[PDB]
Amino acid sequence: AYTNSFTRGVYYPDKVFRSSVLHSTQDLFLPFFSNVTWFHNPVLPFNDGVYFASTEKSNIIRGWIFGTTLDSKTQSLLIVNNATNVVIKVCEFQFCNDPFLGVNCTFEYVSFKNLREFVFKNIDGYFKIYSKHTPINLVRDLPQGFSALEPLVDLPIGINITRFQTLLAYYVGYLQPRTFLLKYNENGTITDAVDCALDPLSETKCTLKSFTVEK
Amino acid sequence: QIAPGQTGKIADYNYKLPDDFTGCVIAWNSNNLDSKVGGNYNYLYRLFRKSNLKPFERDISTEIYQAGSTPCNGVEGFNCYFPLQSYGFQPTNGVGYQPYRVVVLSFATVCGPKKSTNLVKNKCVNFNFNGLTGTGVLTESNKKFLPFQQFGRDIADTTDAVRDPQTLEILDITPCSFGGVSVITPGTNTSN
Ligand SMILES: *[C@@H]1O[C@H](CO)[C@@H](O)[C@H](O)[C@H]1NC(C)=O
Ligand SMILES: *[C@@H]1O[C@H](CO)[C@@H](O)[C@H](O)[C@H]1NC(C)=O
Ligand SMILES: *[C@@H]1O[C@H](CO)[C@@H](O)[C@H](O)[C@H]1NC(C)=O
Ligand SMILES: *[C@@H]1O[C@H](CO)[C@@H](O)[C@H](O)[C@H]1NC(C)=O
Ligand SMILES: *[C@@H]1O[C@H](CO)[C@@H](O)[C@H](O)[C@H]1NC(C)=O
Repeated sequence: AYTNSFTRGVYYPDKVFRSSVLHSTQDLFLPFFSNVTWFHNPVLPFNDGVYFASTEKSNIIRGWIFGTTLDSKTQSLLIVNNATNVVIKVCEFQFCNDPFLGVNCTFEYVSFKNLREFVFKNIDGYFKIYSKHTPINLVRDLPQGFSALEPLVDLPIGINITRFQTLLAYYVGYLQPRTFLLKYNENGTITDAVDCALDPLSETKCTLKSFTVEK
Repeated sequence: QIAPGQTGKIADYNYKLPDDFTGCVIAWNSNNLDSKVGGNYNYLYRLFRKSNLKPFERDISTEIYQAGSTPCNGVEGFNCYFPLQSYGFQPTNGVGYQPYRVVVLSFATVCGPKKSTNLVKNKCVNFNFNGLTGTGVLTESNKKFLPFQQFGRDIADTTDAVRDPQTLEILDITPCSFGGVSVITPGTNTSN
């Protein structure tokens, strides 16, 4: 099963305040209007990075597992919500053939009505987590809208990752190295964005470096 | 015996360091806690072992030695010995027979401390904040960074504000002062 991504999958690409300016940038971004795979816990490729988003009603979706082989052969990431806490560890975990939750280490840390949005990418051995949360009132897809994910967490893991899986609806797409033109507003929030390579009018907006063009 | 390049009963059979060791060795006299008058036989050591260690082999394996050609199934009668002995540490031992606590520190997630100055406003300064540098006047600002934003940029990709990392307040960097020096003159032919 699949659905249309619309204009979601934008995050703040670097920690720099820009205000009332249409900053052009290239980074691993989710292509606008690409298909996302739709899930109601299979092992998935990770490729260059993942946009993961999840519609919520009861705290069903607790976390993720990341690695290459994902069965204790090499170190691997486990990120979990367990009742009143968040856990992160990177250990050579033995992983179940179907991991879930009921009703050698180098890094360890222990502290529908909603949509949760996450971007995972691994660059020069640092693993980047960007995320956003919102209320919603929708039952079948990602709602057509725009949001920018702030960064949360930026871990010196050093591990290779090429496969991941979820822990218990949610949607998955892959990031790609594309030019985006980002409208930073007067307070420094990204309020709008244009994916250049989408269509001739987007190539035009980006080449002129404006969200609107005269004839 | 505890170094790169060194040899001895520990350095062959208990604790090897690589001869180009990335690290240091630290040790201190511990008569005052590791030793008591009854003989603190608590600490053991590998007095015998076949072949030799590699660096960092904490080989806990404990079976009877046996030298030359003899079989040995315990009993340890002749030419074969149990591989460990205790240290007989007592507070009355002489300095070289006293116990010493050793620590070896052996060597991206670890760093030494990076130390700030106090912060000066409204003066020409050669500044550094987290990863960056500049020359400027640093001044208090009415900008409002988002909680994760650290710098702030001018339109031609020139940095013009920064968050102080210790006190989470925003500074409006201004360029340090420069200008042309023009000399305005009647002709020399007139006056100097
Ligand atoms: C896959 O994406 C295309 C748009 O590129 C869309 O037309 C098609 O219906 C999608 N496939 C499925 C199974 O939804
Ligand atoms: C979550 O699990 C960790 C062990 O990984 C435990 O220390 C922590 O107390 C648990 N938290 C809650 C809220 O149950
Ligand atoms: C910027 O944030 C402040 C709250 O700190 C808010 O009052 C103001 O309206 C925001 N400005 C814009 C343009 O949204
Ligand atoms: C830095 O230390 C001061 C106390 O001198 C404290 O008030 C401030 O919140 C601390 N800031 C951070 C980011 O830890
Ligand atoms: C300028 O100085 C020269 C001498 O070097 C003199 O001959 C000439 O008359 C002077 N002219 C004027 C306008 O002062």
